[PDB]
Amino acid sequence: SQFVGFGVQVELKDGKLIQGKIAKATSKGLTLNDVQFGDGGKSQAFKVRASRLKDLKVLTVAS
Amino acid sequence: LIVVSIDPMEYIYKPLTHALKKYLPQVEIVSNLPEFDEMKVFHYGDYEQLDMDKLMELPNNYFTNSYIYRKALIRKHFLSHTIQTYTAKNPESILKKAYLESFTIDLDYAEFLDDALDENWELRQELENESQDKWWIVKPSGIRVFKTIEDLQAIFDSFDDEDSQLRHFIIQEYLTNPLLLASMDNRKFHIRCYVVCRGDLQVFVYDRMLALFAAKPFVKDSSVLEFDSIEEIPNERKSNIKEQIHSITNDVFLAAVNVNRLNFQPLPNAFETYGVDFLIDSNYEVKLLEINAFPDFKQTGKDLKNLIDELFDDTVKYCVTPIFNENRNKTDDETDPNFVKVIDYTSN
Amino acid sequence: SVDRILEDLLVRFIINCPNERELFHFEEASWFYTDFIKLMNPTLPSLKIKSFAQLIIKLCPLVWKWDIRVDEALQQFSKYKKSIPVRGAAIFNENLSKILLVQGTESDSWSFPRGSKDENDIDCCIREVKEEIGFDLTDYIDDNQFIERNIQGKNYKIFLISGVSEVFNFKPQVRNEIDKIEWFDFKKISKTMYNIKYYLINSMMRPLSMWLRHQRQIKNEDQLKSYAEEQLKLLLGITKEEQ
Amino acid sequence: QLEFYRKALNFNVIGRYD
Ligand SMILES: [Mg+2]
Repeated sequence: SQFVGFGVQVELKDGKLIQGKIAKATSKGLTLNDVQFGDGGKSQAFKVRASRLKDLKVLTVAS
Repeated sequence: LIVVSIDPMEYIYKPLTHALKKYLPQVEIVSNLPEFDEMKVFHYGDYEQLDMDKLMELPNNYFTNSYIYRKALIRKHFLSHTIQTYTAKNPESILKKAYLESFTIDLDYAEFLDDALDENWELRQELENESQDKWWIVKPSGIRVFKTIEDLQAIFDSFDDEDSQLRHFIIQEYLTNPLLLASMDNRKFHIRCYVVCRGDLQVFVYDRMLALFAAKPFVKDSSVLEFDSIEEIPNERKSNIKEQIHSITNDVFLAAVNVNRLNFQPLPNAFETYGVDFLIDSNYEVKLLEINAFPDFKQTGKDLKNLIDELFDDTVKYCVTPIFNENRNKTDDETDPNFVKVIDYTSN
Repeated sequence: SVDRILEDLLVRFIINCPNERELFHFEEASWFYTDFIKLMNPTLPSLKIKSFAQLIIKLCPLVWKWDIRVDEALQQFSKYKKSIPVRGAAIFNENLSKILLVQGTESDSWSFPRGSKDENDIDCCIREVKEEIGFDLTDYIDDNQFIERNIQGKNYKIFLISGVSEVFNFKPQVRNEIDKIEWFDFKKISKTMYNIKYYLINSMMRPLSMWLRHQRQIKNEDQLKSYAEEQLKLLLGITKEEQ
Repeated sequence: QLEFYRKALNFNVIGRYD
């Protein structure tokens, strides 16, 4: 469960792609710190649910 | 110019540079030659760190201590085939008797040995026909003896249970007729000999040679001895032993020129030196094993080093000096009793 | 600091120069900090031959003697050394334990497989490995990793490959050019180094070793990225392939 | 000049490394 710090990339079915480092991993949701979107938007806090998730890749490990 | 690319720590520096100053003091010893990168340059270095194009292309400019293509003698595989063909032409020669036939084998760990034995048919039969045949040896290029192919089958069965992660093997005819000296604890010995090769093409057997003994009498102490210093061997048998050495080296050097020009090939702008190994048999017959280029001169101890000095003298006197002197040099030279000109030629 | 290194580099190389070529000293320093500072200070920039050579001209302009151009002098140095260029590959196994070496038909020294009128460095390496080993290295070649040293004129540029199969039945395409091919336990080579004859590998025992470590951390962690890729999918709910 | 200043700069590298 201690998957914190692992910078992950999330590809989505809506047409969007979101990178950003993981803050919380739960069976219902994935929460991201410093989330960068392939639409030109950067936010410091993102909450995405299990259901609204399509593709995932684990970009980098923690420092 | 004198390009001594070889390491100063290395053995043949004091015997080679002290002869490269005794004969050529008006010439300058230089370490690395890639500064200039047209006149006369001699270069003594190591095969891998030598410039080949600069030698086969500017012949009268560059001069070295090695020939480029010369695998016919140095490589065991090419050596066995070279004497075989020379003998299949001139059967009258000694070479066949002196030669201890040695095969090689590509053995991938997964791959069987019958298939890597069927890979070398030339060996297959030498092991298949056994009637009175010489007991064979297997170098791991451990050291073992056999006669059957099925004898060798079982040796290869050992290797896995003993570690194996080895591909290249050598098979040679091991003869149990050696010379056991009561003065030497009957320790098994072989002889190392230095041959010199000036241009296209002169051959010189250096007649000071070393007897090298394995510490175990059967498979008093004095590791390396000049063979010309053995008090046990008679002088009239010792000199015949030397004669056989001179005849083998005669028949085996031209046996390369005349077989295929592309395999062994000498340059008029270079000179070469090899370690011709033999073995004295019980009935006082010498049997050669291998000719090696850039041999380890260090083997001849720190005592018996003058053996390597007198050699480096005669290699500079008969090889490096005519590069810079006159054309009168040839008829002016005097024959040393320990540097015999076994072969003479007219290039190409 | 970053400039404390650049300083020390000139103190070791640029200052060993007196008393009596400076283009080699410049290449050597660039190699030192390219095949050592890279693996140790991973953040730092991998500045080129010309660039790093210019970088010194701005900080120590007292060391430069003539009025001849920077770029013009590196052209001149490469112009001098333009005899025969050599390229090769250092092929390591899957476990990063052994390197695959070749021994020539004329020499008993063990070097990396090495050796075109128009083709580039990568095509030369692919073609020479395919001719001396049989394995067509096309699939494994990474263009951004290599070591370089010029031996008495000839330039040697060796590429670095890992994950190659130990089981593979290697055989030469050119039969009488490569006498033997064998895998060498890396740890052993390092200990044997100073009876067995090794050509180029000896000049790069340190960078090869460092690179092996780098290629191991990157492999061990890449495994924990695949682990977590799975370990997160098998809990992050609705995860499949609909398209 | 360079010879002398070199006796002051290289000192800040030997004394800091080991
Ligand atoms: Mg095979």
